[PDB]
Amino acid sequence: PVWKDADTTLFCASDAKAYETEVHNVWATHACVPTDPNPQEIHLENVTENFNMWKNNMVEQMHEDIISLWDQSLQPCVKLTGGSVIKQACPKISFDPIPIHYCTPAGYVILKCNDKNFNGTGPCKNVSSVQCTHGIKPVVSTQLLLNGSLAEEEIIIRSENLTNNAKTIIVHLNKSVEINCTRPSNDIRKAYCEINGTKWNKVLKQVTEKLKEHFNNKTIIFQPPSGGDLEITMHSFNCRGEFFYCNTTQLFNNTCKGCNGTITLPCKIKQIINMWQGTGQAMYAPPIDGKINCVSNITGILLTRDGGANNTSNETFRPGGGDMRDNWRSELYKYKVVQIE
Ligand SMILES: N=C(N)N1CCC[C@H]1C(=O)N1CCN(C(=O)N2C[C@H](CO)C[C@H](C(=O)Nc3ccc(Cl)c(F)c3)C2)CC1
Ligand SMILES: *[C@@H]1O[C@H](CO)[C@@H](O)[C@H](O)[C@H]1NC(C)=O
Ligand SMILES: *[C@@H]1O[C@H](CO)[C@@H](O)[C@H](O)[C@H]1NC(C)=O
Ligand SMILES: *[C@@H]1O[C@H](CO)[C@@H](O)[C@H](O)[C@H]1NC(C)=O
Ligand SMILES: *[C@@H]1O[C@H](CO)[C@@H](O)[C@H](O)[C@H]1NC(C)=O
Ligand SMILES: *[C@@H]1O[C@H](CO)[C@@H](O)[C@H](O)[C@H]1NC(C)=O
Ligand SMILES: *[C@@H]1O[C@H](CO)[C@@H](O)[C@H](O)[C@H]1NC(C)=O
Ligand SMILES: *[C@@H]1O[C@H](CO)[C@@H](O)[C@H](O)[C@H]1NC(C)=O
Ligand SMILES: *[C@@H]1O[C@H](CO)[C@@H](O)[C@H](O)[C@H]1NC(C)=O
Ligand SMILES: *[C@@H]1O[C@H](CO)[C@@H](O)[C@H](O)[C@H]1NC(C)=O
Repeated sequence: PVWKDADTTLFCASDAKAYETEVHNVWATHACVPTDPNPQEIHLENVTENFNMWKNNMVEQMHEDIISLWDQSLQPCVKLTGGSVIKQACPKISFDPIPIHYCTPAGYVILKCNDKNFNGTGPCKNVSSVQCTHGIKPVVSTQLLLNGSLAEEEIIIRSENLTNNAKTIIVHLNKSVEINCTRPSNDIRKAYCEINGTKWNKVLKQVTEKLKEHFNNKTIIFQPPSGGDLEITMHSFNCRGEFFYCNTTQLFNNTCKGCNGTITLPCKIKQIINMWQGTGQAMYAPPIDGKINCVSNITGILLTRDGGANNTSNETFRPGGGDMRDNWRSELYKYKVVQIE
């Protein structure tokens, strides 16, 4: 059993259904093979390996897959890019992400870190090997990570470098909080998301506790994003093919008193989007008729820390995504590819 750190082209595997018209199944049918019928996980005795989730080529490869998936599935009525405009066809699609497995070809293996407290960087003491990752749903979103896996013990704070304020922080929850979003059947663009504020505020208290530990028992304060475009100032995500933008100010107010019922976030279905794939603008068709509803699990939070305040008494955090690679990272963090030397 000898190996060395290496990079290589992965392949993908899924349980896509060949009869399904849903666009993730369509994509997986022709670009992935069926998932491993008998997956095998070999434990490595007294092996210690070093991982680095911020420098992991698997993330880059998943990003390209999802870009390609979106480019052949959600085609927009009009793409505006670098001076050129292109009008295409934009029929309403069936959209519901499915888990994708990433798998190494012959000569390579995936090492899997099984330390329950692992924060993404540093040495792992409980390593296994696998031919494929577990199945990861490629959920595109900002501010909140949805429908992901949970941390197994305590809330985990993940950052390439906590001291650097421009480094995005990933909070990995150990308890999911449901967010239930609805555009009622009968303003067709107006919608809302319902969160159990009791559940949310309690989990958010535990996040502050955890952030305290890393920040010298200082005063932890949350605040809405300090400007930017709507995809970053709002919790943005796609629901049955429709782009939802949800004001999360009520989630990131430190108030929490008589605040512990249901939190209704005001939302909008937008037709003009600032693409996350490549720089540009895409215009999609107005929303389908009827009740549009998505019930998801908040499994993590994307946070950006306010810079320039070392001699202040407190650290403020704001929600902030946009770089979808961090979404992939929050699930690939325990994997790394190695060449069997
Ligand atoms: N891809 C690579 N390799 N890179 C290199 C560094 C920068 C990045 C890059 O090159 N790019 C990233 C995206 N790019 C933007 O421009 N973004 C700015 C935009 C606000 O202006 C929002 C964008 C958004 O998150 N969109 C969004 C849309 C729908 C949903 Cl559902 C959603 F969750 C999110 C972020 C351009 C290319
Ligand atoms: C290591 O991880 C394995 C999962 O592969 C699990 O049995 C447990 O969390 C750990 N056990 C040992 C013996 O390290
Ligand atoms: C992650 O754990 C390593 C220990 O190997 C430590 O050096 C690093 O600072 C930790 N990072 C965070 C964000 O806790
Ligand atoms: C949401 O989380 C619950 C428990 O936290 C889990 O049983 C359920 O499968 C999750 N749903 C999705 C869609 O991931
Ligand atoms: C989640 O982690 C926090 C510490 O970050 C801990 O206080 C809490 O009890 C944990 N909850 C579960 C269900 O593991
Ligand atoms: C982390 O960021 C701080 C501030 O930007 C920097 O001074 C420090 O050297 C960084 N640490 C590493 C290991 O890069
Ligand atoms: C989600 O909210 C809608 C409208 O508020 C409601 O009709 C539906 O039953 C809710 N679903 C769940 C699973 O809570
Ligand atoms: C909200 O969550 C709490 C604790 O998780 C639960 O006890 C309560 O019943 C929930 N409220 C509603 C309206 O479901
Ligand atoms: C979100 O709602 C708050 C309160 O209604 C408002 O002040 C804020 O400007 C809203 N955010 C955006 C991006 O519109
Ligand atoms: C999360 O998973 C549920 C259950 O599979 C699905 O109905 C929902 O639309 C998903 N949410 C997102 C944003 O993909």
